[PDB]
Order: sequence, then structure tokens, then C-alpha cells
Amino acid sequence: MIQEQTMLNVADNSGARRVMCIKVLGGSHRRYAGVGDIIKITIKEAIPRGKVKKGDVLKAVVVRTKKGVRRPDGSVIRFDGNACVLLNNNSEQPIGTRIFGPVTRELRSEKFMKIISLAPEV
Amino acid sequence: MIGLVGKKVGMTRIFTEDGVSIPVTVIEVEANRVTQVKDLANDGYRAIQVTTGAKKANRVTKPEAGHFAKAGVEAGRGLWEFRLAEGEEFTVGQSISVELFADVKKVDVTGTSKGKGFAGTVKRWNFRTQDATHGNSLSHRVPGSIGQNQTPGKVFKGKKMAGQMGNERVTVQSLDVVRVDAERNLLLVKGAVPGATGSDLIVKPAVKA
Amino acid sequence: SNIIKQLEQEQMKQDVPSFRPGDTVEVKVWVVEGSKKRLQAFEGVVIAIRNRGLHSAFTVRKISNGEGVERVFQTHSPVVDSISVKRRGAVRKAKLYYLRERTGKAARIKERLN
Amino acid sequence: MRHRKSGRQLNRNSSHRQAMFRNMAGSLVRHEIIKTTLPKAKELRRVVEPLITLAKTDSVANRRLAFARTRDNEIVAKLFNELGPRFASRAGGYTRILKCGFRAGDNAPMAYIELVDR
Amino acid sequence: AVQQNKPTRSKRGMRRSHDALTAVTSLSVDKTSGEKHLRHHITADGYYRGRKVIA
Amino acid sequence: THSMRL
RNA sequence: AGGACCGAACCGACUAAUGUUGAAAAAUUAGCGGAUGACUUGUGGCUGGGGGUGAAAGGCCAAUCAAACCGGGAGAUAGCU
RNA sequence: ACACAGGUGGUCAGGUAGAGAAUACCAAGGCGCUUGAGAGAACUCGGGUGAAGGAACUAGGCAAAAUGGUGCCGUAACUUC
RNA sequence: AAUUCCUUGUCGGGUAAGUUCCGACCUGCACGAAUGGCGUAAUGAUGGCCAGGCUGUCUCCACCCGAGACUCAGUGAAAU
RNA sequence: CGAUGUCGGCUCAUCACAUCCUGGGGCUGAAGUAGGUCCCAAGGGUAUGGCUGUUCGCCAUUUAAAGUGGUACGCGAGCUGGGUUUAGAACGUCGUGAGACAGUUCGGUCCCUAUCUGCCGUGGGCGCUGGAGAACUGAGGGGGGCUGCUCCUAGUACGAGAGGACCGGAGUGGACGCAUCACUGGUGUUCGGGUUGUCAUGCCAAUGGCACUGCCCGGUAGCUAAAUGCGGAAGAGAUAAGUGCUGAAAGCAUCUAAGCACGAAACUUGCCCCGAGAUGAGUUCUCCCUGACCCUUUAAGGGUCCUGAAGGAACGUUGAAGACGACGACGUUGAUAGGCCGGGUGUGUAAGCGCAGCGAUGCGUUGAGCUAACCGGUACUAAUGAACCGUGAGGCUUAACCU
Repeated sequence: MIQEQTMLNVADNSGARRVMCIKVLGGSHRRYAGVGDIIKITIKEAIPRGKVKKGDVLKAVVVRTKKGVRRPDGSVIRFDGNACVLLNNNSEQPIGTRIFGPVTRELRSEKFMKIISLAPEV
Repeated sequence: MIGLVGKKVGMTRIFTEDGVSIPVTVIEVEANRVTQVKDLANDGYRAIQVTTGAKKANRVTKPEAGHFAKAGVEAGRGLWEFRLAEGEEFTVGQSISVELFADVKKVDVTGTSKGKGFAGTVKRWNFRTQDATHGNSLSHRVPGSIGQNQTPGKVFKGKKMAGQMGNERVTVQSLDVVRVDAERNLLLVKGAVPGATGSDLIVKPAVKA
Repeated sequence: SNIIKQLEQEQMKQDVPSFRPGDTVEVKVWVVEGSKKRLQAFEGVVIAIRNRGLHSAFTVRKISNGEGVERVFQTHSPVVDSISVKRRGAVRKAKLYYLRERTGKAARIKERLN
Repeated sequence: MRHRKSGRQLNRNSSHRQAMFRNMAGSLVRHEIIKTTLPKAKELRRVVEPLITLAKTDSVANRRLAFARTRDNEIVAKLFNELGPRFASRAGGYTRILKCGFRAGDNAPMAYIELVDR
Repeated sequence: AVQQNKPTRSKRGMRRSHDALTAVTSLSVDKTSGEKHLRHHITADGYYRGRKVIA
Repeated sequence: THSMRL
């Protein structure tokens, strides 16, 4: 349940420490973003040597949500802190070479298979 | 074909072996004994009249008791009628059991929903509440405006306003029938059917198939 | 009624081990990746048990690599395989959400030794 | 919307409602019959019958529980010395509601509540 | 929130047509004392269903 | 006095 | 020491909600400002209508104020209703 | 104008905690506020809590939420020192 | 600019985006030196803006607790 | 002008079509993808923020698309009150001045208990031609009608290559709506526990009152959304723009004049709901009443006595039904409500007693004690015999049959 003006932690190491969601992409009037959802973000805090600089507008995918994900047996997986992986604007591939923290098995599709290959837990 | 009349007894969930937990509603579909067969001769249309359960011996009035004991059935709670689509015959007195849904794949369930009573427009019609701070005066969940001005000069019929919500007949359509248990007269459907636990449900095969 | 409890007793498993809040527990669950099925272990701390018969669940909290993960488990679902109660906790509450508040050395609990 | 709910509000908050039921249960136990309104008497049934249930098993913890419910030692004395042995064969239903006209002052439906001994 | 012109006595009586009191159908006769009382109410004499409960 | 049509 | 600080009584009246044929012809509730002073209050005096008084708003002068209230010119006058 | 939620000066002032005449609970003392009984709809009033988010609301962080005591450590620009 | 019409002047900062804010330039419609000019520490129930915390303000409302509204008995207005 | 409250925002809308998107076509300087332009089409949909009082606009990021208008520039007896438009004050300018400014700037009381129409719900009376209990047909009315992305065909058709489909299918989303709590949660001042201050129960222990539920921590049932199932359609008929077939008038040609077939989310149905007050008041099934006599203007008459039937209403216990009515269940030939019993659930190892220690406290008894609305049972208590209303075969005329 990431909406507009939600501050997200950043799972990869593109350089952003903390970003802000500015639109949940896909569909008109859409409210929220889950783990399998692309959003547009802007960067509020960056690392001084990183790739992305503070004040850029690009895209991310959510990887951890405090609202969680509900598996088909009814089980929920509620992380602590909302987290995203920064993607490119039109390439839609991750800008990081590594990924911190665990991610979710319901992210497993081709491009995010390239994401979860770097992931230490799925 | 026809439908069957059952009683809602709670919701449960079926754990299938692959992992997926199907949340089911249990419908105890008892034996429906046919009471009257309406045909083209007397009625100008063809339909059957069924009953289920059993009332007490003295609660049944004399007209109902004569109607039941006219043809071979014992008195149950309420009479119902299904409209017999062109080529099916059910003899008077025949108990119809639940394997009719052991044939079929999808089901629509008709019931009287739970009554919320006199509900306001925010609950009844999903109206957006007015701004709950910023100066608002006795007007948070009020409906707002209900008409334009002098040119209509009247509220149009079918205006969404506060009123009785619930306690009406609604039909939920195309539910997956999960299990037909003839040994305990259980019918289990996937999803939420209308009504409180105990209200009568009319269970038909799905027509939007 | 007698029907719903009957279907619940039909669905439930006969074997499920006895644990309480505070118990450090490994749960092993089935996962699928196409045709290939796999077992995966989740070791954490039981911080909530919701007893309802068939609908019983339990919440296991595990501090993963940097982060805090939390998973509820349907206790009678077939997606779980084993619940090995590794360590026994000595709390005196039934729900332990202050561990969701706490981190680190403040988030540890003494052993039961009943 | 009160579906499948119990407990009457009686136009009193929970402190007033609990204190009034404590006082009314003390009056019914002490006098063996009192006269009140009708819905107050029905909720008084729901209050005062678990005390006579508690009065059957005599123990120090039961005396202290019945003290926590009544806050009068005369009431727990009369309970555990009279209504414990008197109702020990009876299982449930120690009180009887009899409707007695209407109140003169405001036209309120009156009723007697008594124990089943008299 | 005020009337535009006065309502007639005709429209007054029509509204008060539903204000009419309903009398009780009948009272009961107790088995022993034989005095009249409401249904399911104790008598003014204190009898109820053949049983004196209150002096 | 905001109700007056000045 | 202080027209010093925090804060009760006390004096005030910044904001919001309620009240709007009010509980009240200016209040209540929760917060708010001053609170040893150019403070506040009791009691008694003095200033009176083109006059008083005014840390000045045309403010206040008995619920009345760009000239009070009462009685009198006076049945003013009204090309207006 | 009311048996009116307003106004009105001085004197006395106990306990426990508290810096305190604050505030909480009590004493002496005095009251339950001159319509009540049910029910437990919309909506309005006074509140309590709220997943995920956290000013995206709005003229405006208005209102609510939060901060809040004592002791010690520590404390920047600027300054009329 | 409490002054500036044209006008949201133009440039820079803050913002993903800033007719308001901050710093500048002067083209001052129509500043300007006791009807004072320009700075100014402290103050302010003062006007404008930004940040942290915090939140039902809001996304989007949900439930609960009391007082009215509702029903019953007594009394019993009002504008129009 | 003995008053028609005005800009913007909010809430709620509704219509027109001069159509933004979706739908169907003609022409193209239409190879494809994508466009352009024009015709038909109103069923549904038609952003969120920054700035500004703003509408508008500019910008950012989307979307299938972010339509143009009417409705007192819809909407203040529905809310706000930023602008504007009272009284204070100030700036610039004009004036000797009082003052003034479609020039700014700061601040500044938004009243009303709904009689009638209208609308949303909900009943009482009477009618429907003897009365009653049910089940329906269905005139009519209402609701719903949105759409993306990915895959397959197929990287084929087309195209130098870049690129890249029509038609048809399958899945998975967004927004919307209905339903329900099985799950995930919220609430849970009626359940359990911790804990601060104080008062009381004589005191210790243990409890209780008050302090916003004192502050808190979990939480049953209900209710609910963020949770979970479902749905928009496929199909049919008649069409619009358009496309044709045969075909004369006009020996040819020609979609039209005679005739025939296609053709859209629009129209009528199909789906869901209300629905015989549909006064045109319908249909079917069942039950119930099978008495004597008087009077007078012997009339669809009035009266007396006896019987009150089916059934209804009242009364009570009440309900996941409810403002009140209504609706549903039950009334002892009985599980309707309370209690009681067992379980479930919640909280976390009660009180007393024993032991350890100087004591706070710990351990054993002990996953104890207490458990609201849940579940299955149980007549222990209250649902009293009854009385009340409702009658006694139900008009005339004509037709077709049967004694």
C-alpha cells in the first residue's frame, strides 16, 4: 500500500537512501502499489558518490511492504519498513549491482527474475 | 434445469493439497419434496413448487395443511417455485436430492441480505463525506445538495438518499461449486452468498455460463 | 453448529506440536518454482497464536539480514510441513508486539525450563 | 446496529450502570423481593443469578469474588449462608419476574423480581 | 421552515386520524379471586395465575 | 455582512 | 534589582467548536495573554450634551451615541408611500 | 423580565502526594443541579481507538496528535555584551 | 517593496512541479530622508514561507462510548 | 429595490451532442504501426499534485481519455468564507482638506425547529363483490452496460530495412458496484491482566470507588475494509452511417422505385431487483362456514335469539428483523429469551497455603483462576386457561352444458 507521498527505503545500492513515491503507475485513479507494482519515485537523500543524484525523477518497484503480501493459503508476510528497488525510466532494469534485504517470491517474473538473482533471500 | 432450496450454515475453508485455501460457504441443501406441479393447463406456464424442512404440527394452518396433504408430502417451512425450462418433468411428491449440482460446475445463490436498517447516504450509496475540519458546521455526513435550482425546481425521482439498507433479495452469480456431499446433504460454494446464518438460500445453476 | 465443526475436524491434521508465545521455532514450508517443489525453513520467534480450531494461525517474527520479516502461518494448511520448537521462551504475555517495537539486545527473552 | 449483541445501556454510562446493578442486587438479596422497572429487572436477573451460582461452592476465594461483585459483607453472608444451601439442588433460574401495572409518576412498566422461595 | 399559508381544519383532522387511542381488547379473569387484570400482569390484589404472591 | 448584494 | 521569567487566584479576550425562536440581548467548553505593575479591586466623590471623557476607536456617557434621555414648541415638515 | 449554565467585595481553609491556594482522592460540611421510563435508526453534539501512508487536506497544519517534571552533561549564528 | 500597473518582469535558491517565499538587477506607472531614510539584538495570541516530529486533516472512512434525535406518560411554545 | 444572498472550493448531481476515450464506417498525399479528415453513435467512462482566493492557465507525472456546453455563469432554509464588498489601519497616487482609487496589504458575527410540492424509506384505512392462508404470471418500472496490459496466431501479412498488424482466443490488472466475515486487520468504555495517586472495606493480605475507560497491554461475538468471492458479457431482433445482390423507370448504367441480405457499446430483449391500488385491481392450490323467526315503503331491506368457523389481531418470550409500525420465530403438545452444564475463545501460572531469601520478590500447587454477545445441550424461571374481531353457502342479466 504505497501511495503518492509515501517515503520508501531503498533496497539496492544505486545511491538513494530514501525516496518518495510520486505516482502509482498503471491504470487511471489507482490508489496503491503492492510488491508486484511499478511506481514513479523522486530522490530525497542520496549517497555522495552514487549513480543517481538527489532530485531526480525515475522509476522503482516495491519489494517490501508493511501491509505485506497474502499468499494463497491465507498467510501474510509483513516486512518492517517499505522498500523499493530503483529501475531506469525507460529501460525498466535495476540500476544496482547488489540488493540488500529479503524480497518476495511473488516478484518472480523475467525482469524481476533478473532482480531476484541478486537478492540474498526470496 | 431447476434449483434447490437450502439453509446457510456458516462459512468454512477447504485446504486443498497444493496449498490454495478455498473459502467456502456451507449450504445444507435438504431434500426438496415437490408439492405442486403447475403446467400449461391450469396456469399458462410450467413450474414446480417445492418445500424443505419441516414445521411443527400445529404451526401449520389449515389451508397450508390441506395444500400439503393434498398430495403426499409433509409440511415444511415455506413454498418455492422453479420455472422448468422446456422438457423436464418432476412428479408430485418427488424428493429432489442434491446430485443435480454434482452434475453442474457453477451456481448462482439467491438470498435475503442482512439488514443494516435505516442507513445514511455514506453507508448506503458510498457518498463522500464533507471536510471534517476546516470550519464545517453540522454538516459532516449529510448528503449535500439534492437538486439544482428553479429550472427543475424539484428533486428527480431515483435520487440517492438515506433509507432502508439491506434486508432485500439479492443474487450472487456464477459461484464455483466446490463439493457436493450427498451423505450429509451439504453443498459447498466458493465465495460469500447473501444472508445471515440460517436464512434460506435458493441455489440455481449459473445462467451466465 | 455441528456441521462446521465436523468439516473442521475432517480438514485438520492430527499432529501439530505444542508451542507458546516466546518459543523460537523453525517452520518448514513447501514452495514451487514450476514443476520442481522445494522445502524452505523459516526460523523465528512465535509472538502471537490465534487458536480457532481449523482456522488457527501463528505469527513468527524473524530478523533477517538487516531487516525484520514477519510471517503468519495457517497452522493446519498443507503448505507447512514441520514446526520444530527449537527454544522455549519465558514471557508472561500472550501477544508479544513489543518485540516488533524493540530491536537487538532488548529483543531477547529468557528460557522457560519448565 | 446492535446485531447479535447483548447488554442494555439503560441510558446510563458503564460506571453508573455497574454501580446501580451492584446496589440493586444487594437489595434483592437482602430483601428477597424488590420492585423495579421491567428491563432493569431483566438485566438484574442477568446480574444476580451468577452470584447465587457462585454461592454454592463455599471457599475463601469465592467469598472474595462475591465481595468483589457486591462490596457488602452482609450480602455475601446471606448468600453463602442461606441461598447457597437453599438453591443447591436448583440449577439455574433462581429469580422470577412478575409484571405489576405501571408506575404512577411517569407511566413506566413496573415489575417485581423475587427469589423462588416465598 | 415556516408555513406558506395556514392548513385547514380538514387537513388537521386527517392528520389526527392516526392519533386515535386503541382500547384494550379484553381483560382476564383470575381463576381463584376472579378479579379483572391485564394479561400477564399480577392483580391489584396480588394474585397471578391462581397464586397469591404479594401481600 | 457578506449576505448583502453590494 | 526588574513596566524581568514560568505559573494559580485576579484581570483580560487570541483561536476553534457549540449555541443562532440560546441556559445567555455577547455566553459555554477546550486551549490562550498579562499576572510587582503604565497592575487590579472595594467604597465615596468630581466632570454632563455641540458638552464631558478619550495610551484616539468617532470609542464610551445606564442593553441608546457623527451629538444621550425625558418633557415641551408640535398635530414640525413631507412635491413621497 | 425567569426558581436564568452570566455578574458580585472581605474573612476561615484540615489530610495524603505535591514546590504550590495548581491538580488528584478524601475529612468537616453540603448536594445529586424540579420531567421521567424505554429503545440502542439516519444525523448532529462531546469524546475514545484505528491497519498502510503521513499534510497527499486546505485560503491556511484551522482543528486534533505530539512536546511536557526534576537533577546532571551539553549548547550555534547573531548581539545593544 | 505593506509602494510595481504592464507582470506570474528577468536571473538564482528551495520543489518532480513554486502567481506566494528568499537573494539579486533597475526598466522607481507612482521610494526617499523627523507626515523621517536605511540597518537592527531582544521581544509579538503579528503577516508570509520552508524543514523535523506528530497526527482521521486527508487517501477513506470504520467501530465504540455518552448527550439529543425515535417510542411511551405529564406539561406545552414559536416565527408565519 | 415593503430584499431574487454573489466569485471560488467541497458534497450531490442532471440533461444536450457540436464525441475526448471505447464502438461502426467512407476518402487519404491510406504499404504496416501510427496518423489526418469526415459521417453514424450519448451506453459507460472521463486524472493526481505544485503555484494562485482563483475559474482559467503554466508546470510535473500519469491515462484508454483527462470532452464542450445547459441547469439563477446547477448547487449557501446543503457546508466553507480565501476573493470580493461595511465599520480599524497603512502604502503609492490624487486632493489645500474632509476624503478617494476595476491600485495594492493586514484583520473582520454566514440566522431558520420544514406546513405544501418534490424525493428516499416505511406503515395505517378502504377497495379488488362471501371470508381466509399461501404460491405465482406479469402490464410496467428501476439497476447494470467502463477499460488497460501481457501472451498465442506471428515476429507471419506488409515492408529496402527499421519496424510491424487486421480477425479470433486465453490470462491477469485498474476504477466501479453487490455480497460476506472463512482468512488478514481495525474496533471491542459489557472479557482478562499490568500499573500510578488517593479513599474505603477495622487492619495484614485481597479487593473495590474515583482520577478521559486514570493510563496502558492483549481481545470473544457483532459491525466493518484495507480483507475475500462475484458481476459488466456471450446470444437474438429491428436498425443508423456505410456496404452490397438482382433491377427497371432511362434498351446501357444504377444499393431502390417492386424485392432481398449484411451492418455498432445507441434501440427492444437476454442478467439482477421492485412489481395486480395493473381500480383493466389477474391466475392457481387449499381451508372455512349447510339456523330459526318477526316487521315494514316486501327492499342488494331492517330487526331478535342462537352459534361463532377457518383465520387474524391483541398479550407475553423475543430475533444477525427493526426509529415507530412492519417482518420472522416461539407460547408448555415448548429450546423463544434468561439462567445452568459442557466445550470453545480470550487473558496469562488467581486466592489461600508451603518452601527460598534480610526484603522487594521467586518457585510449587498450576497453562491456574476468571471468562461478554459464541457453540451443543438442558424446562430451573418467565412465555396462563382464555377473552377479542371475523360469521351462518355469498346480487342481477345473458350464454354454453347437465340433471
